Amino acid sequence: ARYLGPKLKLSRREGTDLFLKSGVRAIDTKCKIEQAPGQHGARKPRLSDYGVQLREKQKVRRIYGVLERQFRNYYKEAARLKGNTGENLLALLEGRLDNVVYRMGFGATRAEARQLVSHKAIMVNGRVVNIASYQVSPNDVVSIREKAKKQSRVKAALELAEQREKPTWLEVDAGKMEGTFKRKPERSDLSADINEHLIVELYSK
Amino acid sequence: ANIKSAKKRAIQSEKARKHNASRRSMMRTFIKKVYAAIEAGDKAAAQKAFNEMQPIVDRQAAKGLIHKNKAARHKANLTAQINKLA
Amino acid sequence: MVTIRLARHGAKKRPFYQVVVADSRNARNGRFIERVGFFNPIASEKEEGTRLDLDRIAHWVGQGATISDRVAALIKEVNKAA
Amino acid sequence: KIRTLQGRVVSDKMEKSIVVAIERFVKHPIYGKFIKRTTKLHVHDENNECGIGDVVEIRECRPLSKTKSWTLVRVVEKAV
RNA sequence: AAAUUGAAGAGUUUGAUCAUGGCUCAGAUUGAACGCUGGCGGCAGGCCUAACACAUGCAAGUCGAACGGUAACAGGAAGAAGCUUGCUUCUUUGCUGACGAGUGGCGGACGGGUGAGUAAUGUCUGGGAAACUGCCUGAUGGAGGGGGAUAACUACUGGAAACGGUAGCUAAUACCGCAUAACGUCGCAAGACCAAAGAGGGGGACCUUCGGGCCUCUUGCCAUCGGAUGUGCCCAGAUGGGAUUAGCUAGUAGGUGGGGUAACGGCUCACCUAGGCGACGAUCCCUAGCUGGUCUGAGAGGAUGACCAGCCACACUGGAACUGAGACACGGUCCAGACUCCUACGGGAGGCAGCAGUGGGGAAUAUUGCACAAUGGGCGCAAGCCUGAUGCAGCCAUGCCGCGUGUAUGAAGAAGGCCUUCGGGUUGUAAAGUACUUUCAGCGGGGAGGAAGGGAGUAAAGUUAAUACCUUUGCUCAUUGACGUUACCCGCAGAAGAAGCACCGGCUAACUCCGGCCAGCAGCCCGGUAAUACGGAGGGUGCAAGCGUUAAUCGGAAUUACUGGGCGUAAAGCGCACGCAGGCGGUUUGUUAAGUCAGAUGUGAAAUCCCCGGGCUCAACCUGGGAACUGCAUCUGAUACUGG
Repeated sequence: ARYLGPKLKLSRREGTDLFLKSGVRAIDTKCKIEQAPGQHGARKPRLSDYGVQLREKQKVRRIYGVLERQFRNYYKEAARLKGNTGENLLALLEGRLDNVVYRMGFGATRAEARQLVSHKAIMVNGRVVNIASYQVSPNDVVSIREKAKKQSRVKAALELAEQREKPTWLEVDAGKMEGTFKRKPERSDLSADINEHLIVELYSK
Repeated sequence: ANIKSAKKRAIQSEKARKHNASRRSMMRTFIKKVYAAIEAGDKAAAQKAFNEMQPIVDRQAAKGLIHKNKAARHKANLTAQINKLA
Repeated sequence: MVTIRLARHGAKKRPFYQVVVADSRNARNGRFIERVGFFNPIASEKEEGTRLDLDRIAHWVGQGATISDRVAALIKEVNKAA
Repeated sequence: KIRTLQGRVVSDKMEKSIVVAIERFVKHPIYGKFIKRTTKLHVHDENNECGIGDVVEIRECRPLSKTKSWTLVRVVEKAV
């Protein structure tokens, strides 16, 4: 129910950085990003339509660390909700608890953010929530527990996040080690190199 | 029977069967008397047998042996049959 | 006779009773005549767990319907709170 | 004011009874065509008032025999 | 406010093309099975086949406030003591707390199981009249006075047993008359007729024949008319296939009369009439429980009817009735049959398609568990007893959902493995090393909620002649949990206990090396000596506590085309015509309002589906409200079109 193997292999296969490493270096200094994994990585074959759709879906999944059953249920709920299916899907993906904890700055990677959440080190409205897929609603307050504020993991993650960009829908205080989920991000707030319509066409065929 | 209540119910049921059989045979005899008086064409004997039959029929209908509807049916049928003679 | 009782719906270890008017011979969760409320015994006191209509309950009691002991206690507490 | 039917008498050979055919216009549940459907009823006709072909008005009542549960109300058109 | 916002193609006939046409695939889904593998939890599901046969335990009892009672244990008791005189230990007493057996009342027709039969004696929808209805409930009345029995018991006695027989005794709210008798039954009427039962709590005095009568309250009893509920009955429409089944029917269709039922009715009988059903599929044959619903589909449809809920049928096979308000009765009765068992050989006993379980069949489906603590049920004034319903637990990855099997750093990129143009590349930050963390599992400590009640006390009110008893209402006290070591929380230790399956020629994401049309693969179109198709290795791809294969349904399949196809040559115009049933029908006026349309009412069970919220840490799941249930009937109108 988790991917534990090599991380940079996924970003090499997707041809794009998936932020699977903290950021102490550039990925170019740790692996051949422009080369696909394996013995036959130098070749690049012409992808089919199904190939491109599958590769975009896998890129999104590996970005958010979501397996196929949960992602299929996410698409089902997004197609159930009113509006455009793609932005609904991306909003449902961004609402996760481990995703927010990573974006909040308490995790260097979404894997260590998921470890922080699962290990009962993250609180939501004063209630310790240890579900990574926990849907965070607007106005929710996310904070590190008193016992886990002493970890150097959170400090390094805070620093690494300060060297990153700041999301518009997160009001975080690094001193109190707490943040607020103000609102769901609109389509224009997430990455622009993610084609949601490819996933919609892949799941609607 | 396997249950104690089933055995007691069988005993009570056969006792009540015998009691009800005696009562029903009495009522049937007293109605057959009226029917035979109807056959004979004797209107005085018919009314006598009807007057003897009515009380026990009402009583067995009241005691739960037969329904009030059955008693009313017997009374009405025999009355209409007696009125067809005199 | 006709009785007003609870039908234990809900999940395991989290019961949810529906106050139903039913002929007392049917099963608990079986055939009933009319549902006159509900009762959530594990309510968080933040929400409502006692929404049993007293109008139809009184109408049925006026017709000889019997009230079970739990429903009688529920009616007493609903009258006291309201 | 009483709920009733109307049909034509197709048989009167029996005594005190007639057979009335109630024709109805029903749409086919699949192909949408309006097809004719016939409902033949054993109707109680006391006085033997109805002949073959009369358009009669009938109503439902208690069972009067094994197959008769409808009775006659009046005759509208009389076999001509 | 929301609650139809919904529709994808590909491979394969040919040297090639277009068309036709079938086969196959990509999607969902399952009561699944098998193979490899397998950490935890929540919620659900779990004999689809042999309605095959069943060992064993339990699944329906309850009331002493109906009754005679006392056999058992607990007490009171009068009288006799071992005697270590305050332990008193046995002789007799229903005196009472209770209670075995027995009569009696209620319940065993509910609850639970299965889908054999049933193609309409059923189910669904919508109507109807000729009916009954225990317990619950409203109103009005009555509740008087007697008798004969009988179980238990006693004595004798027959049987291996099962179970009886005879004689005597006793009780009742058991049974039977009498009186009474109407807004009840019969009858137009006059009139005639029909019922009952007590028990319990307490008590001021008056009167007691020392049991108590007398007062009050509760409860029970009988009669009638209603309510509610349940059930019985009738009609219309709908509800599989076959014409290689076209005629069927004698109680058959109807009528009069008798009987019968709670009730209408050929329900039954006598007689009379000669009908009735059928091409709109009667009759016959095969299959089949029906529905809300479930799966699939854009929809229309197709398939289906496990769990949950309603209805029906069945209870070893066939038949039958008895009791009862209700049965022709799973754990009742009688008979017959098959089978199994006990036997003293004369006779007996039994029916898991109740809960576990066994043998068998099968590819395949679980424990001979805990508790009545909650809900419901039976009985009881109540306490309470019973409850394999039910609440839970055990087993199974069977499904859905959630979480974990670590995280960060980590190179000239170690070793080995594989490939190599022998330069190197890849496995690969992957590992090792370093720093950190401890969800879940393991050990220990705290700890909700499911719990309402019930009991004992007092106080108030009502009732009453009564400041008793009883009912209701406040408060006080001591308690009521199978789950259970609960959920949840806290502490400890250590990466420590936790990743596999399928695939890589195209469809279809994923490529190289090595070993001869053989071995083998294959869902549809490879292998005859450098095979991306066989087998192994490296690498990669997709899923992931699962992964594949098989079986099955729908989709794609517009491939049964109503929505939505065709027939010159691809499958398809009868050889031609006349013509009954049927289908359709020029044009105008009037009328009707059957089709059609509009509005309203009733109904369309709950659950499920969908929408907005709520509670479980999230989800699954549970749940509030709404929408929906596209249908049917009735009533009132419209008159353009179809019909008369």
